[PDB]
Amino acid sequence: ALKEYQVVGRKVPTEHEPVPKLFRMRLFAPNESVAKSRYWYFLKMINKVKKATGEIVAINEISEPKPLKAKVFGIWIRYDSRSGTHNMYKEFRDTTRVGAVEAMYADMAARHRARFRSIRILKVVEVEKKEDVRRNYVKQLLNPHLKFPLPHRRTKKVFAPHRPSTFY
Amino acid sequence: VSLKKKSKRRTTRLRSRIEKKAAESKRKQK
Amino acid sequence: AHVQKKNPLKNKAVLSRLNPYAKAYKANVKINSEKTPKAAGEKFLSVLHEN
Amino acid sequence: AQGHRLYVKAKHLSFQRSKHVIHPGTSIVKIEGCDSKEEAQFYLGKRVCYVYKSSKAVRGSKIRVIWGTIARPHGNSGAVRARFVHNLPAKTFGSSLRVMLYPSNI
Amino acid sequence: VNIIKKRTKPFKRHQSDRFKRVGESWRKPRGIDSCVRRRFRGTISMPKIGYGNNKKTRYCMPNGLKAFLVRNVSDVELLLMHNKTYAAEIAGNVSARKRVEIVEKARALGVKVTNAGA
Amino acid sequence: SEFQKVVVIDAKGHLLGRLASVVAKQLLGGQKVVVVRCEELNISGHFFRNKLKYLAYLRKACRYNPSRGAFHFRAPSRIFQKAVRGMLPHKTARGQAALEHLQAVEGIPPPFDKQKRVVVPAALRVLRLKPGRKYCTVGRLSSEVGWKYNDIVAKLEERRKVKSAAFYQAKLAKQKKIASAKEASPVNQKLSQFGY
Amino acid sequence: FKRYVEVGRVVLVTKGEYTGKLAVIVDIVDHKRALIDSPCSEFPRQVIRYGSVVLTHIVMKLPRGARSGIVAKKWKAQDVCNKWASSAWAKKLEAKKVRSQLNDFDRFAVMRLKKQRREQVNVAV
Amino acid sequence: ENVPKKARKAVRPTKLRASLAPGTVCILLAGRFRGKRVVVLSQLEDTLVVTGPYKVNGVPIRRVNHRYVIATSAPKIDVSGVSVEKFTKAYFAKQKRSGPVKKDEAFFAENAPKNALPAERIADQKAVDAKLLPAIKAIPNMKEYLAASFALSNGDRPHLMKF
RNA sequence: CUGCCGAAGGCAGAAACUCAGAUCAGUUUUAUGUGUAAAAUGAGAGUUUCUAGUGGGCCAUUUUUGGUAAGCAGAACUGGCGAUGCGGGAUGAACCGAACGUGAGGUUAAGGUGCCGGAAUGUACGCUC
RNA sequence: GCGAAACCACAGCCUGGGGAACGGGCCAGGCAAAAUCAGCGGGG
RNA sequence: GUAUAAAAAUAGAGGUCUCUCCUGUAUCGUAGAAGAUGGGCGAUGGUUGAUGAAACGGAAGUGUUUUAUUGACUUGUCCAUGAAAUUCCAGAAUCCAUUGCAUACGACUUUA
Repeated sequence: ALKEYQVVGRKVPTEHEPVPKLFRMRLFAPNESVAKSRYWYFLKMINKVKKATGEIVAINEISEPKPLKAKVFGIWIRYDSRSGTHNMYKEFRDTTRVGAVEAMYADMAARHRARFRSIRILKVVEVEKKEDVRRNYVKQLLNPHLKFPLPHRRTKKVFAPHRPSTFY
Repeated sequence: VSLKKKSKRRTTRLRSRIEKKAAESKRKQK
Repeated sequence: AHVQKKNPLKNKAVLSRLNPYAKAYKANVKINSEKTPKAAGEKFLSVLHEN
Repeated sequence: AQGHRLYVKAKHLSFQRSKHVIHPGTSIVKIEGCDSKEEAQFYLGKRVCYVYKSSKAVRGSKIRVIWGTIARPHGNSGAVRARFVHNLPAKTFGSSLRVMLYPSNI
Repeated sequence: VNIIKKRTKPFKRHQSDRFKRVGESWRKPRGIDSCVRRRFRGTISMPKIGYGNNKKTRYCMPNGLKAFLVRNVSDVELLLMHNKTYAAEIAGNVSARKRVEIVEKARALGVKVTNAGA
Repeated sequence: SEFQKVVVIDAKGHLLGRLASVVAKQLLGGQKVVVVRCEELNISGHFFRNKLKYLAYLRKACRYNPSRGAFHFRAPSRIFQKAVRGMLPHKTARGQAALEHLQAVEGIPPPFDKQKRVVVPAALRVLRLKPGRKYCTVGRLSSEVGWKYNDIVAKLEERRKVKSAAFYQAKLAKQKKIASAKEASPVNQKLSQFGY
Repeated sequence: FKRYVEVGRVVLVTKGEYTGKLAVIVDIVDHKRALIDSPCSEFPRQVIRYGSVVLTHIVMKLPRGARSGIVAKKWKAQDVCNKWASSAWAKKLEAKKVRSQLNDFDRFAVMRLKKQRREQVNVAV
Repeated sequence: ENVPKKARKAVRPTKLRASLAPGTVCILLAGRFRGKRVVVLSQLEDTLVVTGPYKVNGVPIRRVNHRYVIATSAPKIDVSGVSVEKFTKAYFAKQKRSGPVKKDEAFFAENAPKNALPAERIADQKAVDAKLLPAIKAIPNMKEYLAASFALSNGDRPHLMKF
């Protein structure tokens, strides 16, 4: 699965730069090693800081402060496509930022044939205001009187003696 | 049943020839 | 000599031979007892729960 | 009429095999009622027997038995691996084996 | 200690089951592309040094005594100090008179005979 | 889920491929299988596409002696048998013996109409097909590919359902009598703490 | 018999380590997952998908997003416990559970008892 | 005449299953008395010195290997009121065959319980039964449970049922 | 008949003797600009001598120029093949793993778990008629 | 009634594939029931 | 234990306005020296065997019900006897003949 990490890093201090600036990024990766490499290439492509002359100063996994409250997360991401450039913004209702990112990765691999390396996440933000929600299906979930029967009921022990119920 | 006019399965010369000439196409566009 | 290789990790006697310290090792020691001091700088909490 | 059968039923499915290679030294057995590897844990080490009949009378009986023992589970669906004193014939595929309740561990 | 044979089927020359001009005795294939020499699947095995049996039991019969060929009473007497490890086997050309003379000599020696009842 | 000598499967509402695969695995396991009522097997895909599939199957024939050419079987039971045998190693003695353990029939003949008929959930269309999907019936594809015994089976099935309904009503009445006497008996409440 | 996914519908968990337990839906997270609670202490608050649970016919009034404390409070007030048991469905389930917990001596007790049940087979003529 | 090396394999007492305490009702999974239910008098070095009440199911004083025994959850039967120290391996020793030159219908007529079986062995068995029957008579259904026999049926899964 | 060593597109082996070495490396660092020079790791390193077989070609790789509807042609390196069986890709001279004494047990690679076929008609989220 | 010879690794069904040379042997399918007689010559 | 027969739908079914399903982990059966020998107490039942007669079942009727007469066993409940040294698992057709509606020879169609 995925875990959210904060990676703080800087280049090695020298005489030219006695106090190098400290760069922190919030990013998602299965483990710390992938997170550090994910961060290093991001730092290379944004600020041209080489991996050799830099160092990861702080690694910290982050847990969801309120995993028991359903939230709506809007995700700004950039995609590499045939043209090599695209921008998308999706909304997912889930109780955890990590799960929202996992759902985003599954949806994009399902729709646009996107892989982990092809997807770079710009921002995952929480949308508390109902009006700020843009997606109609999210608004459908947010309606106060939501109700619906179970979808995809679908139901070793081969050779059942009776016919299936698949109803109530 | 296949239900096709052209077989979906390919011959070994044909499948090998794609990697022969697909690579050359990348060489040409380079 | 040494007709068969015996793993000290499954054979207690062989571990006793090679390591004359396993008699008194005391792996599980009490460091925390109960008086735990919750210590995390408020600046660290802010930068952690930032963005 | 029903005061017996201290054993459970089983089928000899196939040899422990790859796609093109078979290893008759160990066989695959499907126990009736066992549908997972954790359930097969109970039947591990039990004595399985293959009972067949022949024409010639030896020791005044038509019945011959080949003994075996369940060794390890096979797959996720409850099938197990069995090793016999004599490897089962390939003509017994789908035949019925009798897995006894001893040596018991409970 | 017991007796263990690595293999019991003897190595037959390739195609000796197809031709009668080709004997059953093993001959090593010489063709560069022959399947037997290149050792493909489902092919008769080739005699390898790895097929040899344990030295402590090699040449020993199933009962553990190595067979020693004997033609006369002198050869019987040579197995006096080796009766626990060697067994006298009567030569096939020994006449009936020497056979009964030899077999009782071995029976008095306490030396096993592998073809006594003949 | 216990080894029976004969399993009678009422193929109504099942999917041809899924039921064939389950049956083909049981035959290799060594179980006699009777698949009754084969004119009710369901196949995914709309009827016109399935008929085009079958009519393409007729096209396969020898150019010398079509008598030796492919044998196109039109009965729904034979259609199921072809599906099953394609999932078996019938070129060997094991697969050939497995085929002998399968009896696929049209309707439910009298020797098997008085026996319990289990169903396979892994092949049932209701549990395995997304609602709103087009499908077809083998007993219908057969009639428009050459099968000529549809009316007789339907008539003999209406008779069978009438007789079975009468039998069930009689058995239900007897079961009601037994059920009424059940709570009247006392031990059914006296020491029923074991859950029975 | 509808079993709509409402806020406050009590449900029976059927897959996972909490199989056989009774819960109540507190919030509907999305199309395919929901948040449930229960007054019973052994079952913690968690988000569960609809494939691991079967909906019951009992609906209990419950404000959305309520904490476990008042969920127990409203559960005890409307008496959801033993209201689920009053249904014959729960009686069958607990009868199966007791029958599974049963043993060989008590199986012989059931032996004799149901033989005494078949004792009568008395039908009026 | 080579001298074999001294094997370092010493003999230590068996650690029997904790469920096989004396006084427990158990099923025989093998032997002539397969499926019978018996009361475990004591635990020998390897097997169980066990008997079913002979006045109930007719199972004499016999040893049974602990691997051929199904322990039940049936309530314990008191055995502390009878001595068990007279049951030893030498007591159960099957003397010695001393040659297979037998079995001409004379070793089998001179066998069975009429002969061979001493009147002393009958005395201990009756004494054990006399000290065991009052307990099983007091607690209900033990007499009938022990007289019955164990057998499997359709829908019975040994890996699921707990005895 | 068996065993051992074993190529080649000047080699492999044999014998005669150095030094217990800073003596070499299909290698990486350090310094100076793929060259050279002076730390890492591995290895016992070597020199003269003679004597079998071969000096071909196919496939792909990355560096260029000449090119055309269109492929194509000519170079250099790299490997695989050739002397190489085995697992998989339905089967295969060049695809993915893996270098082979006789066996027992365990675990995997590549590829797979509806049936043929050993292995989940597994779990979770979407797309498609 | 008499009585040969050429030829002969072994043989004998077709479809798609087996990089080629597709072949009869290999892969996946259709299929597949003794022993034979007279024709015609497609396939060597 | 060679035990278990409605049908149909699954965005609905069935039973007495009410109730049930939400799988057979269910139901029927299940002791006995492989099923022995007796004694009671309680019910007219169950297992039914043997025959003997009625009806039903034609899709491949592979059987179903109804009985009757009996001979049985009647664990329904409660008692007494024996088990063991199995002392630790194992009338037809054809040939010969005939026919010419047929025919290389077989075969066929007739007579005999």
